[PDB]
Amino acid sequence: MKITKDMIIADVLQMDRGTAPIFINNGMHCLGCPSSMGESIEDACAVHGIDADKLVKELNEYFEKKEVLE
Repeated sequence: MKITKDMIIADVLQMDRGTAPIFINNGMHCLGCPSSMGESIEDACAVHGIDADKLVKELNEYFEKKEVLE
């Protein structure tokens, strides 16, 4: 599986709930708002000036680890 920054944060959470600590790792604020859950990774990142490039990489690596473990 290959995650992109255009993907929705809430939608990535649908692929795996364990992705939340990764968003939190990069400085995301989990709150009932579009600019955190509803919008795309890049969109929410731009708001808080978060490094979506690193965040997305960690999201990918995470899933691609599971594709080996499972």
